[PDB]
Amino acid sequence: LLEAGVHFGHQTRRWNPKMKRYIFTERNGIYIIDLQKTVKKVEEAYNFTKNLAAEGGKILFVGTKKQAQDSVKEEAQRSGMYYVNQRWLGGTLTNFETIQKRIKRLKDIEKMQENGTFDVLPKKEVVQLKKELERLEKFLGGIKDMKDLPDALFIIDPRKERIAVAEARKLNIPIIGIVDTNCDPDEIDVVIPANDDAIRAVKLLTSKMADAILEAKQ
Amino acid sequence: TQERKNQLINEFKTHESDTGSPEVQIAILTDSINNLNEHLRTHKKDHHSRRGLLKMVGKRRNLLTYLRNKDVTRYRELINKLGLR
Amino acid sequence: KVCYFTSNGITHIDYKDVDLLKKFVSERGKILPRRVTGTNAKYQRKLTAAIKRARQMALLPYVS
Amino acid sequence: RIDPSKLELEERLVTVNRVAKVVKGGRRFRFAALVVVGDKNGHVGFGTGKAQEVPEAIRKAVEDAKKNLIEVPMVGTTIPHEIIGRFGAGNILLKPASEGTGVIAGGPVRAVLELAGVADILSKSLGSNTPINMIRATLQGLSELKRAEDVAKLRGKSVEELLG
Amino acid sequence: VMTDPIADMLTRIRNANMVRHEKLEIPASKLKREIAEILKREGFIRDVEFVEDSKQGIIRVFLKYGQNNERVITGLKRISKPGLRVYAKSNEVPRVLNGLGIAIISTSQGVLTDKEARAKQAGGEVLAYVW
Amino acid sequence: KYEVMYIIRPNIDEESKKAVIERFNNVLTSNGAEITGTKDWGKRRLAYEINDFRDGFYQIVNVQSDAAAVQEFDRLAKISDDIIRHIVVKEE
RNA sequence: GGGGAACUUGAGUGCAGAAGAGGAGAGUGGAAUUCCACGUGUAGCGGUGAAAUGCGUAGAGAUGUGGAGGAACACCAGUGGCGAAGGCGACUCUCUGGUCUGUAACUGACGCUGAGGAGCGAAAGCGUGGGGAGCGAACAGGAUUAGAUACCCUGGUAGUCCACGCCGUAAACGAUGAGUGCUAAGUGUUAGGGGGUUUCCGCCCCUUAGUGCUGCAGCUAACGCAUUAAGCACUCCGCCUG
Repeated sequence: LLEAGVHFGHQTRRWNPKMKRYIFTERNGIYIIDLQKTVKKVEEAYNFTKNLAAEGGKILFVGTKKQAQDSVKEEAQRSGMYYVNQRWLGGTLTNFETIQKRIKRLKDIEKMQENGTFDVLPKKEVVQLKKELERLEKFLGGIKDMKDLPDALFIIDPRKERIAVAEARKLNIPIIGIVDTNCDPDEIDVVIPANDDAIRAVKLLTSKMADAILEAKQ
Repeated sequence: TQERKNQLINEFKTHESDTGSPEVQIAILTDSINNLNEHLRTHKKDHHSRRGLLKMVGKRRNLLTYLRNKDVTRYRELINKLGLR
Repeated sequence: KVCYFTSNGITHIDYKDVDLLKKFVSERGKILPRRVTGTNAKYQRKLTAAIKRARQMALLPYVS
Repeated sequence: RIDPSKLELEERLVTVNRVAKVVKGGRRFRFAALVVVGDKNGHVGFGTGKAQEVPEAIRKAVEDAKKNLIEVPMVGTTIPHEIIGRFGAGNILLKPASEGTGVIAGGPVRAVLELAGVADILSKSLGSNTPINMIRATLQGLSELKRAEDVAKLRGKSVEELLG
Repeated sequence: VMTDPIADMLTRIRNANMVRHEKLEIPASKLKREIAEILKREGFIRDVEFVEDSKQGIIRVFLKYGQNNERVITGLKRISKPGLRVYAKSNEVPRVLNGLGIAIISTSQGVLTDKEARAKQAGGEVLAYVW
Repeated sequence: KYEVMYIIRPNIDEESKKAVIERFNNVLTSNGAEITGTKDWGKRRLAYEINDFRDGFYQIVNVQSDAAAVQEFDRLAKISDDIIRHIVVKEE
């Protein structure tokens, strides 16, 4: 869309003074110019993600909002890269070596429960081993195939997710992502003004991310 | 109340609509000091009015210094008829 | 949460009229505060002054 | 802007510092140490580490040093201009000394400056005399120095009118 | 009560630089007017222009921020304070920040800045250093 | 501009009722003041006992005065053995 | 800097309003406490961790009438309001100070600070004459204790109170001197003003001056401060140098 999907904005004007200083006064949507600047912004992010993904880099997808987490999860699936859906455990990329030597345990134990000798004690180890798979895989999610550090990020709510954005800022990852009206712009390289309440449009906006990253390769 | 000040301003009338004239101001000042003085003599320890007394007398005297600096002639013809030193 | 005096825009108290002060005084004789009355701030002081002059004038009782 | 560890970098230990913890069983003894690293031409960092023993303590410090570096501008083997160091009662004066004068500095400031490889510089300690606040103040200092060409760029001018 | 208009305007534009205003207003006088055009000549500022009213005028400045969101302005300093004036000889004009800094000086041949003042051998009170 | 409210004890014949209210009005109008309004309340049960009377007589006299009659009325009322209580209020 | 002619924003005067435990003086009211007289009334009251000293058959405590007296103003009451500070809460009156909003009807820089100087200045204390209900240093007794000049109990003097002088000090604190200008926002709250709604009931948006709490930038050793700066600057005073 060049039109508003569910872009009605934010309810309460408890918000952050950064870029919203003199935008025209029509309603509680005091920042109504976001409607007309979003289109040029997402297309600029579109071409930028196009050439970086055409170079051969890897994006991954982080979001723990209760309405968009599975939406971006499935989007990561059929776009063909990595994701974080549930709990962002502390320091994934600045702990990359420790995280991959923990994910090695998951790969080994899933291949053991796939084709290995399942039984040496067919209750006393198999039952909590079978638990331990989904136990780590819950908070882990789409961390099963990095083997290499990803060179870009997209976030739905950097307000909720301080840990990932600060970790990326320390690890000079270019952070991209949408900005709810309470969030803070300049710590993110390319910001896209988007209301977090748009539970329907929150997937379409990053669907417009996904077809770009799909078109970049082929 | 306000009758004495009205007659004082229209007697110290210089310009057609002057209230900002220094000669106008010190007249209302003088009546304020005298009203407060015969107030204080019957109420000696009204210190919170002694303070206003000191404020207005200081305002009076330094604006008098201003008037001396401006033109001492009109100062003289004010002082002789208002009668103080 | 409703201020009686702004609700009908009534001006100054006129202390001789009493029946509103009757239902602004507690039955044991004390003033109901703003937590139960919910009047505007600038009228509560003229209210308590009014019931004070009523109490000195002996139309409203000190204790009951 | 982060400079990787592709270069060769010299290290120099300046201080091993005894640290302690009091616990129910008694006093518990630990070792902090800070080191400064860099190259002789333009890049310098420092690193801190805590461990129970000296070699892996300075090893932790030296990996943190490999993590953090900062570039120093260098106009004719000396600093360009005036700069005072400033961090937390750490005040270090740096003055663009003339050539052939060598390094004139106190202990830790010389330890970072010679590891920066600057030929002619002179300085003074005006803040406190704890070494970590020294080095932090000095690198805050050399962080502030700018070349002439980019200042001319900000001016919309050239370098000739700014050197003269 | 406001003692030095130069100091008032000086720290006002310093304060706006440190907070990234593009807009800034300065109540007008002749002295800060030609200091405005001197700064416009030296390019520390995008544009300055004047509008007038019944109260001594009012001037506005559009302040630069370079190409990548960086401070073109790295500090300002008043020297010729009131209560303590300072004067320097024509040969003792200080090369502030050894060239990259710029000093503004009121001289007997009008007010000029540091380099042309030294070139034409003028001298006087050093008024403000900008770094 | 001063509104007056005073009480006389009920055990009084109407011959003396008119007498006291009239002489107090003459006091007010003879001390240079003018009566801008009079009102009456008659009988009203008091909020409390004062001396031995459960009851009292209420009366309203509205006077525009130059602040000379009210103090002397105050001393007359408080020296008078028939008035129990009274006040004077600036109506603004 | 000196002199001369300007101007109105700084500072002010008028005009229209608003709020206030601001102050001095006078008068008035109520609840209790104490004491006294009497009626009823028996044998305890009171007090503490236990207790004891005290008061009570000479009728106490309890209880109701009726007085005497001095004290402070319940509820209102609010990190509310006023004052420069100390501070100021019952009501009524006289006199009197100050603050804030609008207004540009008038002056045209009359401004800021302030050594010395002058004046105010909690409580305790001092002088003279009053007053003395309760409270209550000193002191008395009874407890506690190894001891207890104390903590505890029952009393209790000076004072506390008034008038007029004097002392001139406090953790007299925001442990932050006064004035001026600039710098993200959010949220109460006091007293005002303006606009659209209606000029009602009350809704919204501005708006000055305060008054609280959050919170950027910046600053600090840290705590933290943050348009009521401990930020940015300028003026003037006071002060420090283990």
